[PDB]
Amino acid sequence: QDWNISSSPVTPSPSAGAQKLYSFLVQNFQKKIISGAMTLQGGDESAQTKEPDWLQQNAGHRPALVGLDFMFQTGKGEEWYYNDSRFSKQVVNGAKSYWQKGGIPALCWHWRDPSKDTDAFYSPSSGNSATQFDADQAVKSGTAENKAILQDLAVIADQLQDLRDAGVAVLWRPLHEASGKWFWWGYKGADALKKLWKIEFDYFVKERNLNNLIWVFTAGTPIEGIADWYPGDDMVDVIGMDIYATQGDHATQQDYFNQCKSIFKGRKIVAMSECGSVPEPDLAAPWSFFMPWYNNYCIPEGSNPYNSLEFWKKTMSSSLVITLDNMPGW
Ligand SMILES: *[C@@H]1O[C@H](CO)[C@@H](O)[C@H](O)[C@H]1NC(C)=O
Ligand SMILES: [Mg+2]
Ligand SMILES: [Mg+2]
Ligand code: NA
Ligand code: NA
Repeated sequence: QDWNISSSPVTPSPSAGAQKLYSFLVQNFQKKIISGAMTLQGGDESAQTKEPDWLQQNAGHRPALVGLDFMFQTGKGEEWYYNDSRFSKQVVNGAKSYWQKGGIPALCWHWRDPSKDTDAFYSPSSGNSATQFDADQAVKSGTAENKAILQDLAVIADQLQDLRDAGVAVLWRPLHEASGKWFWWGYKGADALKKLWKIEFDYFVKERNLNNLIWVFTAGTPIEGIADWYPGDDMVDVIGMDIYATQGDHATQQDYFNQCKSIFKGRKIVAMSECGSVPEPDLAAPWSFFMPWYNNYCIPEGSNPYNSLEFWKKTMSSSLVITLDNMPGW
């Protein structure tokens, strides 16, 4: 089957920066693989560029993409973060800083219980301390849950608007890993997930005129039955997989790449939006970008590290891999 990717993103009248970022992704997709790393948000200012800095010093280059998370921007008991000047702009500033260097900010949001009854994003089937927040109620106009999600969406939109007004575009990967049902937003299944996606897409893109976002739908794991979870081609720019292989296994994950091509009819760029061990760079499974998780998933620890020093040196010097030093500047 042929690829059939749009040269423009789904946002009408995308910002100049979003145009440039999307075009960069389309032009490099299938020819090069964009390096990435997640960082840990919270009360540690030094940590904010830990993983990229380690990569610069150890492997000779910063990743082209940096991962940031709004998880503390809202939530029960999170005032220490969102009301402290040291942290309330941590995500915006990290994204601005990386964009200004020519890199790609990739934002997500482990969205804490919008009711504020708990501080949890994990669902009752996750095995972890959970929220009871009901996605099916959140998508119905005029419920308490609907009011709550719209309050939180306004806060995050304010942050994204700060980025928009600074000329920054981002990969935006909301409502991620929905099909695992371990987060409240996927816990009620595909119907609520798609209705949530639409509420957020319309609020951000139409109501708030956030035209600076490249929308990433996380398709698994688990991937089985993901077609029924898909928000549609008009609400998604990139298909991302979150695949955590055995620790130390750099298999390319070819089969998942192929499934994403098939399931979505070749219409969207396919990326490895989270991983542990990074898939070996390989143009037979040419993930648009990869992003290991933070701490030991990136910086090696122990005798069987997720991504060894040797692996990183090789990867960051590969002609297949785009590092921050290969970026054109926005
Ligand atoms: C390609 O994608 C466009 C937009 O989704 C669609 O109109 C068309 O049917 C697709 N297939 C082909 C073969 O162009
Ligand atoms: Mg539709
Ligand atoms: Mg090979
Ligand atoms: Na799976
Ligand atoms: Na090592």
